[PDB]
Amino acid sequence: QGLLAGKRFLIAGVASKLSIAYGIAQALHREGAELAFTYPNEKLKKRVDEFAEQFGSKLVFPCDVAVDAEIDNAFAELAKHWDGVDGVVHSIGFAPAHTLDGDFTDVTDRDGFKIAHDISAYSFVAMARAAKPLLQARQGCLLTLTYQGSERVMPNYNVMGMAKASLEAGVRYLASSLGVDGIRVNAISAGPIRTLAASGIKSFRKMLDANEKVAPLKRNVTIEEVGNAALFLCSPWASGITGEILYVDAGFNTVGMSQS
Ligand SMILES: NC(=O)c1ccc[n+]([C@@H]2O[C@H](COP(=O)([O-])OP(=O)(O)OC[C@H]3O[C@@H](n4cnc5c(N)ncnc54)[C@H](O)[C@@H]3O)[C@@H](O)[C@H]2O)c1
Ligand SMILES: Oc1cc(Cl)ccc1Oc1ccc(Cl)cc1Cl
Repeated sequence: QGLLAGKRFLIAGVASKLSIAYGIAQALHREGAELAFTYPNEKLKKRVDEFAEQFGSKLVFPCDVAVDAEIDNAFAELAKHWDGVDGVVHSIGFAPAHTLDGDFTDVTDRDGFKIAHDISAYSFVAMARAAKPLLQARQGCLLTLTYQGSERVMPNYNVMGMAKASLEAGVRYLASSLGVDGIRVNAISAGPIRTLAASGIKSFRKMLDANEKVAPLKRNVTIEEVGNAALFLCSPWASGITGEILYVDAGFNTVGMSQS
């Protein structure tokens, strides 16, 4: 029971055992954390129930982040079980499919823009607000996930690149707001990983192949590697670290073009 013994974390974002949020769950659990989970809808409820049970948790709450009331209620229900929280992991993204398929200028309509930012960036700030009393109780941390398409153009990432740039600025604004309470706020910028959301971005196979060919370690990263980095940033070993975007991409972001 070894780095996170006695600590409690809420995990939002598990869709399958392939999910980044699932590899994060696995790493925190391996070092002693007790876990709670959210689900976005009725259909997902059944799967998240099973996954939680696998980590030895009966703490499973609805949280569609489009709805203020569900965010608020998720943390209200959580506080009936836990008197404080050591961490909240936000591993959630969405944009309507059409926004990610085609020319950016033509396909980025108002509502598609609205939804991508609302789900993928606003929701982190809303979760942080709702979590604040429970995080204050234990000087808990916040963690979210981002992608380098915020800083450089990636094919068909499109408005998700805007929303991720917004999320990363949020990580800094949150860190400054919550830091006085000892609440650290960080993000991992992961390399491409084959998840359910990944199927559904048409350029994903090309991104995954480019990352394998170009990254200094010449291979793709895993949810275990992302989970392990998440474990570090959620632990006391990262007590000097806040507002940080940690790249877990095998060094890809550092290369301008590989040797041919
Ligand atoms: N897989 C990758 O290559 C990759 C790389 C870098 C960053 N990311 C980011 O990692 C995070 C995790 O995604 P993933 O790749 O694990 O995909 P995933 O499909 O496993 O997870 C996406 C999750 O978002 C949740 N979600 C979507 N809309 C929601 C709503 N309204 N309310 C609550 N939850 C909602 C989904 O239910 C799902 O659980 C996302 O922010 C994604 O942008 C992914
Ligand atoms: O951000 C991501 C980056 C990569 Cl390379 C792969 C998957 C990603 O995650 C998503 C991409 C599109 C949608 Cl609609 C929702 C999510 Cl969660």
